[PDB]
Amino acid sequence: SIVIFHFSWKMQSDVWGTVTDSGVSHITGGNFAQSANTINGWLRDFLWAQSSQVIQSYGSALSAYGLMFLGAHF
Amino acid sequence: IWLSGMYFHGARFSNYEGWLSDPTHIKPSAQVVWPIVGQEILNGDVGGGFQGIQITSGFFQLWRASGITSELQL
Amino acid sequence: AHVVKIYDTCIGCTQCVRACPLDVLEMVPWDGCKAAQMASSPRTEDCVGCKRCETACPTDFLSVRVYLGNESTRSLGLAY
Amino acid sequence: DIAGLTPCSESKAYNKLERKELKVLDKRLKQYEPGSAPYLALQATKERTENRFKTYAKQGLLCGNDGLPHLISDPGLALRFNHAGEVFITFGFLYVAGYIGHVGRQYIILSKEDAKPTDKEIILDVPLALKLAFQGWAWPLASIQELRNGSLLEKDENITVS
Amino acid sequence: TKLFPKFSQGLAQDPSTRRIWYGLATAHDFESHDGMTEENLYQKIFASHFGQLAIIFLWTSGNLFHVAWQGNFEQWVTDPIHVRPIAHAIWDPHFGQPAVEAFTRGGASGPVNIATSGVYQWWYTIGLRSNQELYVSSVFLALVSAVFLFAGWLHLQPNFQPSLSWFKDAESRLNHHLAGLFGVSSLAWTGHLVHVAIPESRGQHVGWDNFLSVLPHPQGLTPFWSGNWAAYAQNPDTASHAFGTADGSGTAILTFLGGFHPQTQSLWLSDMAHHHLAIAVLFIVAGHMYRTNFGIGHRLEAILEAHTPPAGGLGAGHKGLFHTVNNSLHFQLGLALASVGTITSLVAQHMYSLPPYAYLAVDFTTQASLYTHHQYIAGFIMCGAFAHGAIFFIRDYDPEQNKGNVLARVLDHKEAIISHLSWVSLFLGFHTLGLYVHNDVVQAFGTPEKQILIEPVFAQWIQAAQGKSLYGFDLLLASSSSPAYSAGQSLWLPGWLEAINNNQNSLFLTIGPGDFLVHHAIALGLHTTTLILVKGALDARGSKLMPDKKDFGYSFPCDGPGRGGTCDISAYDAFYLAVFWMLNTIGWVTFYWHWKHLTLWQGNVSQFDESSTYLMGWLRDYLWLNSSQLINGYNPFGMNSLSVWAWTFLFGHLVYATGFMFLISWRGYWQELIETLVWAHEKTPLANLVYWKDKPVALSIVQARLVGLAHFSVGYIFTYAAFLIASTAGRFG
Amino acid sequence: EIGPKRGSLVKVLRPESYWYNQVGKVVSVDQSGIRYPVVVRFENQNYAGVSTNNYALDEIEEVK
Amino acid sequence: YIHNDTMSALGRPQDMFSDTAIQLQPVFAQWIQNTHFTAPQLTAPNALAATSLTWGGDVVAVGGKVAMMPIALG
Amino acid sequence: PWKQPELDPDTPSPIFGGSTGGLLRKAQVEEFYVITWESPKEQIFEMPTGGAAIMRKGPNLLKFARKEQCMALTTQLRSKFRQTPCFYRVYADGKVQYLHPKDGVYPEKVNAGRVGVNQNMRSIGKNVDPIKVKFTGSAPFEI
Ligand code: CLA
Ligand code: CLA
Ligand code: CLA
Ligand code: CLA
Ligand code: CLA
Ligand SMILES: CC1=C(/C=C/C(C)=C/C=C/C(C)=C/C=C/C=C(C)/C=C/C=C(C)/C=C/C2=C(C)CCCC2(C)C)C(C)(C)CCC1
Ligand SMILES: CC1=C(C/C=C(\C)CCC[C@H](C)CCC[C@H](C)CCCC(C)C)C(=O)c2ccccc2C1=O
Ligand SMILES: CCCCCCCCCCCCCCCCCC=O
Ligand code: SF4
Ligand code: SF4
Ligand code: SF4
Ligand SMILES: [Ca+2]
Repeated sequence: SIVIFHFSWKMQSDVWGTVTDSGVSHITGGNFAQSANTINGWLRDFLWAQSSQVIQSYGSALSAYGLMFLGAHF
Repeated sequence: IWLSGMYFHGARFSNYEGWLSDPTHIKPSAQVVWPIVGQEILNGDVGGGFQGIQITSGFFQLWRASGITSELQL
Repeated sequence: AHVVKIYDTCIGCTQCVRACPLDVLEMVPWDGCKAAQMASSPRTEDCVGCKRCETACPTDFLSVRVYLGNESTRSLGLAY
Repeated sequence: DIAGLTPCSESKAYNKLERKELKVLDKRLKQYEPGSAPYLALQATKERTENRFKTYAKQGLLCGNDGLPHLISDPGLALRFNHAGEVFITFGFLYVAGYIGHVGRQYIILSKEDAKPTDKEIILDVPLALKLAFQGWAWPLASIQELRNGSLLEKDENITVS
Repeated sequence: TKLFPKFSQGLAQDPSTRRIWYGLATAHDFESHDGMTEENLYQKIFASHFGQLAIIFLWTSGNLFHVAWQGNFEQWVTDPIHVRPIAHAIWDPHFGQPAVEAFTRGGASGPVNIATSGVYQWWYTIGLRSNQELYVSSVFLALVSAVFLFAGWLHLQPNFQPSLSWFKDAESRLNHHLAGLFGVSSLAWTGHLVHVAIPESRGQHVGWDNFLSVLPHPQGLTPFWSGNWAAYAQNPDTASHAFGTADGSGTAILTFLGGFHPQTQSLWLSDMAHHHLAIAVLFIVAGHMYRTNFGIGHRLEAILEAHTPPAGGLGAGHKGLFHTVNNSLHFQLGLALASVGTITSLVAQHMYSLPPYAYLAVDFTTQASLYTHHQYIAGFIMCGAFAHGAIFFIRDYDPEQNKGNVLARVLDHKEAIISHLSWVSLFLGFHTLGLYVHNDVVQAFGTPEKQILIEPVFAQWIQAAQGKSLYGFDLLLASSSSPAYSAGQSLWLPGWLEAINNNQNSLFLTIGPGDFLVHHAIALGLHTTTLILVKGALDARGSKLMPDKKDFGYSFPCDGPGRGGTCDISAYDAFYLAVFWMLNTIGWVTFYWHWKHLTLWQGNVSQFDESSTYLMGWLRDYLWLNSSQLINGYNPFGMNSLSVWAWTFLFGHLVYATGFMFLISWRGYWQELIETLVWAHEKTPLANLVYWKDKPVALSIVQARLVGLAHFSVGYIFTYAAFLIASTAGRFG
Repeated sequence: EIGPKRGSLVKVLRPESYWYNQVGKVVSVDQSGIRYPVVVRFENQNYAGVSTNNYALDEIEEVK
Repeated sequence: YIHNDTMSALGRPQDMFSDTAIQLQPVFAQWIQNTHFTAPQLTAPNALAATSLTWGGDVVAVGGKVAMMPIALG
Repeated sequence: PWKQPELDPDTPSPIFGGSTGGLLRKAQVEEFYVITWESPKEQIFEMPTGGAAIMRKGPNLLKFARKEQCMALTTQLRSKFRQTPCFYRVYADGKVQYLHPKDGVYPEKVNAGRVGVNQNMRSIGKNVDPIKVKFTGSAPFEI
């Protein structure tokens, strides 16, 4: 679980994103180096900062992921 | 049997032909849900005049790598 | 150590003496069953408490009981 | 108009919500051709939404302060007004539940009167189960007639430690 | 042979670490100590009681001292709405530059922490107004604590130790506890309310230097000895009346006004005096019921023997119950814990609805912390009551003494009782979970109208029967022609109706379809915890899988892996399993309370009412939305006052996760691991010089369950306390 | 001769047995003066797995 | 991690294991990344470039989105 | 047996490489056990402390730290090679104690030469309750 968490956050904060004429902008704010040193950084900038899509997923096309999210917790 | 099922689903219930002409704008999809209790919302608009469950298996990219144009080959 | 007891509802099948892995129980002669033998436990200080005798007991309820108590170096199974 | 609620026929929140859903579904109609399969699917979903709102309303169902229909469950309070249908008809579940219980109890008693009733549990006796399933339509009559005769319980033949 | 477990030679002769751990576990089980008689047992209990009283008074004395030294009590009295209470000062050499700058709040010169105990409002309400009165009262409480400690030692001496019959005397104990401890103390409290609390609330300073020269009422006892008792309720305090000065004050003392105070939002101080006075008269007149050494009174044994219905409804009735209760200590302990655990919850339910302290409804963190604290305390005490009932059934229940009575009669159908509890729990669980999942799926398919919403027509009917005219039920106390409305129409009904009709306080909050499901969830948790505890108490002395369980004690590991396996078969194990359900039930009731008040305090009462039906709405609008400021205590851009709460919020998570280790992993794996470490330390150079005095061994099975439960409960408590105080303190006052 | 008829179903009266108030078939009754000579056999197995046990003469009652 | 948590909570961000404060750099992996990047010039002459763009310096992007960008280690 | 065979030294111990699980500081400070048996041929057995060892012909003697290890090796030799072993308990001072078989026949036989101990002539379930044995230090089963 820690291995896949490290992969997802590192890719989203240092590789993936979109390139424009004035540089490349990552998916997140590029906060892998300044927020991974603390445990509160993970719980705040990874699990809480992300998962907002899973949380606000009701009524959308990916509505089954919120149901799968709550169901998996049970 | 599972591999044949994935090929048959990509042949009949997918949008591989639409994704083949626009791989950078249409999202992959190879599963359509029947409208029983609600459930129309899951059939998300994936683009290309088709609506279904967006798949993340990479079967379309694999079918692109070894030449496969129509659905008759699938 | 632990306290082992053998009640009179014993049938003398000699299964607890075979299941004991520390040579605690024995079979003494008796005159109250068909086999004319009843179990006993002279080496109670060597009881470890694995309760294999209770699983080997076939009568209902068990004729042998292992009541756990104080622990010593022998009853704790320590090899150091 | 009881418990401080109001009929779904005269609530602004009910109509506001109806228009909200009809609008979010209509926003997806512009992304497709006016005569294809996604267009037909979206049109069918819109018709079902309009029918459901009409069906949910004008049927005595009432909502409260948010347009969501509320349900009255007290008998008497649901009988003095036209609200008996929403939840007081518990007899449907009671009928199906008693049907299941009577069929299972009849299969357990009849199968026990046979040598070794165990393998009859892992390997069902399908002609006996199908016959017992279609014979329990009048289950409350059999339950009241099996209670007065004392053939429903046991006196004192139970594995107890009390 | 060591000498640390002085009370047990068996553990004293243990050559392992098990002697140390167990030496701290059975230290209070006086009933199973080496060479202990009934008289010695009762005398030891009488001493430990005094020790507990001494530490309680010392703790409250220390609280008064700390608030008088660092708290801004004098600054809080002049402005009880804007300023925040101060608990104590913070001295930490580990603090940095920004921690010292950010921890200074409440108008202080150094770093301090705001108090959530709510003692400032309590002291300001009872009459304490200076920073010196807390000082002198703190030294007085320390003095009375010292006296209790001396009294406990005094009674542990020859020619001063009480006998066994003195302990086994219920008539005089009940007479003195109902007359002196419950009645005289209440009479003294209403005397303080009428002599100090009432004049201090009207600006008239009354202290030890002038209370003998200021009369509480103008009439001055003249009506108490005359047929004019209503003179003490002539002019009550008007609406436009400040709680600090005499602007709009009155001269009445024993009034009867329903509702609250217009400025402090608390009950009238001239009503609590009347309340405590009526309670004092009732308790004093009730304390002369039993027969002491006189020619009047009642006999408890005679009442119990006379209470037996004819036609064999209960068989022997209550015959032998007097000797069963008086001869046993766990029965009395279970009854006392049940009563205390019930009234603790009663205190929690009445303090939030009817605030008794001035400016308590304004303090939002104090109310939440006080409610959560009292509810968790009540849950733990309620679990202890059933635990001691199981201990009673195993240790001191002789079946030959009370044959055929109600105690032996309820034991005959324990299977019926346990089975019906199982049915109720299964019903509530299946249906509450099904309704929640149905509303959740229907809400997830983009259709909220489809979700099932049940209006609580029974609790709404009760609220309409008590005065709330929002639902529309034309019933008594809400009508104008009912006999209950005309009765009391001139006594307390206008103030009570004015307080219950307002939608801003917490007195009888407006319920809806979202409270129905949560109330059913609360019912499910209560019936399940009761099922586990009642089953562990009734099946404590035997079962069909193990009939001689009563001969094995109360807390044993198992009875081997035979007969299918007997893991967690003792009553201790049953209580252990019930602690988790108690924690879950209290967590559900506190989540409900905090969310309803969290949505009422911010004027967004329509948020919870429409978003509390589905569990995703609970997880999003309650756990995810209210946790935005808590986790932002310390980020790479600095820190703030909430950082300490943010730290303990994660500290609780770590304690919880460590408890899961002792709960999942069992002793045998760890025993082999410890053996390998022993070989390592013995065959290693330069470290083999030292050696352990006691052989290292793994924790026992029962000990592992206890440590895991302690880690689980500590994490569960610390995490929620951090989130509650941070989420409330972070966005409110 | 002293015990019940061999092959007759009886009821167990031992209050601490797994077959209390149950019905078991008597397989044999010993005639040597032992404490528990009536040996019975039950259709349902106990928690240990056995299906037969021997009871005394006083803890054996006729079925219903 | 717990030390960085306590150092950030106590208001002392200069005493934590981070890139700004007291650091720990993975010099072995940084050297291997450099070796793989400059490897097709001396120890792989027939190879056109590095076997991957994980340690390179040329970010590739298809459709505006980043495909494989160089990865840095801290 | 007919006489307690006194344990004697200078017995050929089995060939075995150095193991790791055995004879710690307790085997010297407190006590340890020793098992002797007679082998009729040359075989390879499994020690209850690690790998496998061979069986030297003639007498055989092994030393262990726990009685359970000697009992485990005893049952292994009795059920896999049909032998008749016997073990002793050596105390710290050097006092040898015969341990198995004490009567010398086997512990699962009768032999009519041993008196029963720790037996209750009552059946389990007829024991009195915890309340009756209060402050008596004794227990229902002990009574
Ligand atoms: C008008 C005739 C009358 C009636 C109706 C009663 C009625 C009663 N008498 Mg009384 N009595 C009468 C005449 C009468 N008496 C006369 C003429 C005399 C002689 C003077 C007495 C003398 C007498 C004595 C001395 C006593 C009674 C008692 C009682 C009460 C209990 C009787 C009983 O068997 O318990 C009920 C039978 C049971 C089997 C109890 C059932 C328990 C249930 C099933 C538990 C279910 C709980 C479950 C969790 C519920 C869920 C609800 C949820 C909210 C939790 C009962 C209400 C006894 C009493 O005072 O008790 C209060 C008592 O000791 N009577
Ligand atoms: C048809 C068989 C049958 C019948 C008549 C009953 C009847 C009863 N059960 Mg029960 N039960 C059953 C099967 C059955 N059960 C099975 C298979 C299980 C294991 C999952 C349980 C587990 C169970 C528990 C844990 C409890 C009960 C309880 C009860 C009593 C309360 C009412 C209730 O509905 O509880 C609920 C019943 C269930 C949740 C079981 C539902 C599962 C289905 C209906 C069983 C499938 C039966 C099968 C289709 C029959 C075969 C048909 C045949 C033609 C082949 C009641 C007398 C409660 C009690 O103690 O008494 C007060 C209780 O706590 N039951
Ligand atoms: C009238 C004489 C008298 C008085 C005043 C007392 C007083 C006391 N006895 Mg005693 N006793 C007496 C006679 C008396 N006894 C006699 C004559 C006998 C012999 C027959 C005994 C035998 C006896 C024994 C054996 C024991 C006591 C004990 C105690 C102490 C009880 C513990 C306690 O403080 O709880 C305080 C109780 C209250 C304050 C009232 C109850 C509180 C309820 C729950 C309501 C809460 C009030 C309110 C809501 C909260 C407001 C506070 C909040 C604002 C902070 C107490 C100080 C126990 C002891 O040793 O000390 C612990 C004990 O073991 N007594
Ligand atoms: C009026 C209150 C009261 C009293 C007088 C007793 C008295 C007794 N209890 Mg009891 N009990 C109570 C309430 C009470 N209990 C409650 C509320 C519960 C529910 C939690 C229990 C549950 C309970 C059980 C399950 C058992 C007893 C047992 C006993 C008996 C001996 C064990 C003992 O006390 O040694 C002292 C025990 C200890 C010193 C252990 C202390 C470790 C605590 C629990 C952990 C502290 C948490 C943590 C470290 C806090 C630090 C946080 C950190 C961040 C700083 C004894 C007669 C035992 C018994 O009957 O004997 C077999 C038994 O097994 N009690
Ligand atoms: C135990 C909790 C629970 C309950 C009470 C409900 C209840 C309901 N759900 Mg729900 N649901 C649940 C759990 C639950 N659900 C869970 C856990 C999930 C997630 C898997 C869902 C997911 C879900 C979805 C997706 C939907 C529902 C829907 C519904 C509604 C369907 C009504 C219906 O089935 O038509 C009628 C069914 C019948 C008539 C069955 C016929 C049975 C026989 C043939 C007839 C009975 C005999 C008859 C009455 C004659 C008897 C005579 C008598 C008078 C004597 C209903 C109010 C649907 C809805 O419309 O929402 C409102 C729907 O969309 N549910
Ligand atoms: C195990 C056991 C035990 C314990 C037990 C317990 C724990 C119990 C409990 C319980 C509980 C915890 C209970 C509770 C209760 C309460 C109640 C039951 C109540 C009441 C009342 C009423 C009836 C009321 C009424 C009213 C009024 C008067 C006013 C207002 C209105 C109303 C209606 C509300 C012991 C030790 C003994 C031993 C035996 C066994
Ligand atoms: C790790 C582990 C051990 C080993 C744990 C040990 C040996 C604990 C001792 C390690 C140190 C000494 C603990 C530190 C002690 C505390 C910090 C303070 C305790 C002091 C209080 C009594 C005041 C077990 O013995 C065990 C037993 C049964 C199930 C699971 C487990 C288990 O998981
Ligand atoms: C599982 C038993 C059947 C196995 C053989 C399946 C034969 C299927 C052959 C392909 C059938 C395709 C039919 C598609 C019809 C619609 C064409 C439009 O795309
Ligand atoms: S518990 Fe184990 S060591 Fe003790 S007598 Fe039974 S089998 Fe032997
Ligand atoms: S196993 Fe039980 S019945 Fe058999 S000899 Fe041992 S104690 Fe007796
Ligand atoms: S608690 Fe441990 S020893 Fe006891 S039965 Fe369970 S697994 Fe076996
Ligand atoms: Ca003052």
